[PDB]
Amino acid sequence: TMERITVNLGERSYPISIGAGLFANPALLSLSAKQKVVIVTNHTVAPLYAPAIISLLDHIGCQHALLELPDGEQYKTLETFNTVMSFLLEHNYSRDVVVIALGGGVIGDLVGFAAACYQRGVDFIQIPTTLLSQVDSSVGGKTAVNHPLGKNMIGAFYQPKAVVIDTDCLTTLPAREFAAGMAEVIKYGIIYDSAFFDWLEAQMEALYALDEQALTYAIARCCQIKAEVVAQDEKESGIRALLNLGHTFGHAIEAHMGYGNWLHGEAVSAGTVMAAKTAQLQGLIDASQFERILAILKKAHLPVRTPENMTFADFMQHMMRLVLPTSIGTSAVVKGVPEAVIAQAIEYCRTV
Amino acid sequence: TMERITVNLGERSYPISIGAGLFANPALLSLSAKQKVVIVTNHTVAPLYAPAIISLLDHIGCQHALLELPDGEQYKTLETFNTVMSFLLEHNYSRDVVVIALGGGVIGDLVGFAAACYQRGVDFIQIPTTLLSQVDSSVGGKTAVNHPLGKNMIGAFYQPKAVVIDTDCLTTLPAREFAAGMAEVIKYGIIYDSAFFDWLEAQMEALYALDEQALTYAIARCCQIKAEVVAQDEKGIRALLNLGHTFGHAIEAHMGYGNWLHGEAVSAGTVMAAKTAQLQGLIDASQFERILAILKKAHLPVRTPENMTFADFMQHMMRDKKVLAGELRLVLPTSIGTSAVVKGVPEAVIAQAIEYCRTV
Ligand SMILES: NC(=O)c1ccc[n+]([C@@H]2O[C@H](COP(=O)([O-])OP(=O)(O)OC[C@H]3O[C@@H](n4cnc5c(N)ncnc54)[C@H](O)[C@@H]3O)[C@@H](O)[C@H]2O)c1
Ligand SMILES: NC(=O)c1ccc[n+]([C@@H]2O[C@H](COP(=O)([O-])OP(=O)(O)OC[C@H]3O[C@@H](n4cnc5c(N)ncnc54)[C@H](O)[C@@H]3O)[C@@H](O)[C@H]2O)c1
Ligand SMILES: [Cl-]
Ligand SMILES: [Cl-]
Ligand SMILES: [Cl-]
Ligand SMILES: [Cl-]
Ligand SMILES: [Cl-]
Ligand SMILES: [Cl-]
Ligand SMILES: [Cl-]
Ligand code: NA
Repeated sequence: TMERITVNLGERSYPISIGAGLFANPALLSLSAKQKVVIVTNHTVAPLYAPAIISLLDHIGCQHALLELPDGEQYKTLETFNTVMSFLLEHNYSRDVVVIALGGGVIGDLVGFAAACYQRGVDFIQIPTTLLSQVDSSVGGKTAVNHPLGKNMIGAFYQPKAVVIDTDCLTTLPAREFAAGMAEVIKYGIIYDSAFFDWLEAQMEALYALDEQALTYAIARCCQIKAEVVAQDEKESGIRALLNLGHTFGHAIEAHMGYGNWLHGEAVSAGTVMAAKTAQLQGLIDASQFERILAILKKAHLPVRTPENMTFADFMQHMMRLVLPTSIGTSAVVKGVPEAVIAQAIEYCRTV
Repeated sequence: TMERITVNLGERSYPISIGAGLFANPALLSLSAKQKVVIVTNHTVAPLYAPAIISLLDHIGCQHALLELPDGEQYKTLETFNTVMSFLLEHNYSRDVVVIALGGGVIGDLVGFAAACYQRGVDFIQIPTTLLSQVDSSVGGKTAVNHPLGKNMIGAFYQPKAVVIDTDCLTTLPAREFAAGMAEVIKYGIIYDSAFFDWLEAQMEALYALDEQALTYAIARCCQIKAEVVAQDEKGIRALLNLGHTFGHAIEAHMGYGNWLHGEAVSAGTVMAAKTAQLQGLIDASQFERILAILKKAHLPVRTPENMTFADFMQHMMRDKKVLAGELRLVLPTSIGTSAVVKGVPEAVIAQAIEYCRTV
């Protein structure tokens, strides 16, 4: 009772296992008893889910070790990366070591990049534990760390050997974090799959109730969508941009409200609404299409209104090309949208 | 006169251009006006070749910037890597920036790793200015930086868009560094190609006189050989490139930071490996002598350091590497042009080889 997606990358092809109680199936890890595994997680996730993974490794017969990094985006740095390197080196780990990234997107990116650079690359397995990481970190191979002068500017494209997603870990995930992740779930429906959007409209209640079947289906379809978006980009470099719906306006909110105030997903929600209205003002979608987009984000308990104290100037400050929906299920990168239209989109969204 | 070698790696195929006066040909860079370009070099090489390169960028119309890292292996660290990230970020460079690595192997590896990680990968052009970097770094995709607990343990496989080798730059390379480079050129002859070894014996003096034709052929041949070894390793054979490194690292570790150049330790290491091979019957006496003779002709050290005992070698080759008696593993020549990885070489044979090399 679980779905499995296979990301096509030839030699790098891997499986994404998504289901309930998966942390009990040792065969999803694909490891031999001779392999030495190192679980890298943070101080919060460790006591919660490390034990399940640790028991999974003992059944197989693997020799293991645990490394707990400090919890927080402020620690997604080169220094913490170095902590992973130092650890791997002081315990004499070879290029055959298998690294398991157990945690949210912060751990996924940092440990993934750590895995990419150690002796020029060692196998790693993702075990995302936030809704956002499960639907975004699982595909694309992006890994990174921050620099004082810039976020996610140091990194690499590195694929995992496997990705294990047990929908049960979401139960301990804080309400806001879960909602923040729905922003991304909803995004896929808007930009690429009309049928999936309609399904989301009907199953929101069930998703927020943490219905097993609904979660599994939702996460699985997001991973497929992103996998196809990325597969196309290798043929014609351009469609992967579509994944940035709402990020332009969103980034401006986060940047202005101070990082950590608004979660990224909440900022993406309001940005998506602003993008949709911009689309409507440009004639790319109609009134009722906008209303369906607005209504679903509201149903997902996400912010949809322009922040009370952000002026149009504040947005331009961080904004100065946009991803706009062209219907519910289709989108496009639109170039040359007049400031006036953007301004009116921003102002209009104070009424939603 | 110019040789061009295409390194075949599918979508990531790149050209290696080798010749005299290549720094006067802007076409070799494949750049465009207004394209952002950054030259990363060190304080020593900058005043010798940055102006030439900057001249090409100005001709083309590129907006450029220069980063001068400190000269030294001690600086090939993750923090210096961070300094390149900082430099790139303070200039607000996008993924369209082109990074030029101008210098020896230290710059090649570090800037290469920088190019690999900045915004997850930007284009970099490699302009190796030492003989060793020209014949060992131009092919292989290896980039890395050191960690206090391990040399070259943090890095990535990242291919350059192009490699430009202007043989004129060897004119300013210190005699010692040039010779260290030759230890690697000779390496290729010993382990993979008999004809090239013979050719090296015949033209060694021309090479030291910095003959343009000789330099171009020698460096082009080394790049071709490595390109084959590497492509053949994807299908093991690449490990044969470590001829002498075991004995070599023992010398480097014992003698201390930057006392002996890597190529120097490799040369004496190669002679010890060759002798060990002779005693095991893997090569004959005359073959050992041609190896000894060509390394001396290249003005390289070929003897066991006088102040270093057998026990000294063993503490590094065995004790520190957790290699117990009967477990030594060494790449040994099996003739002039072939080699193999040999294990279980008795310590008594290595012991006498080390002793015999005190007076070769
Ligand atoms: N690589 C990619 O393609 C990609 C995509 C999207 C986001 N990201 C990155 O991901 C990061 C954000 O990820 P995030 O949103 O998961 O934040 P996060 O990783 O900080 O996780 C949020 C918080 O929840 C805790 N947590 C995680 N799982 C939990 C659980 N099951 N129960 C209770 N608490 C739990 C963590 O300790 C953390 O405090 C950003 O740095 C972003 O750049 C990367
Ligand atoms: N990536 C690979 O496959 C590979 C292969 C072999 C070595 N390496 C690395 O290369 C590094 C050693 O490289 P190296 O031997 O070139 O040392 P290096 O890069 O330190 O150069 C030696 C010295 O020559 C100076 N120099 C360079 N070009 C000069 C010139 N034209 N004129 C005057 N001075 C010049 C440098 O400033 C330096 O002082 C090591 O860290 C090693 O790990 C990498
Ligand atoms: Cl432990
Ligand atoms: Cl934080
Ligand atoms: Cl508000
Ligand atoms: Cl400058
Ligand atoms: Cl000199
Ligand atoms: Cl060694
Ligand atoms: Cl003999
Ligand atoms: Na032989």
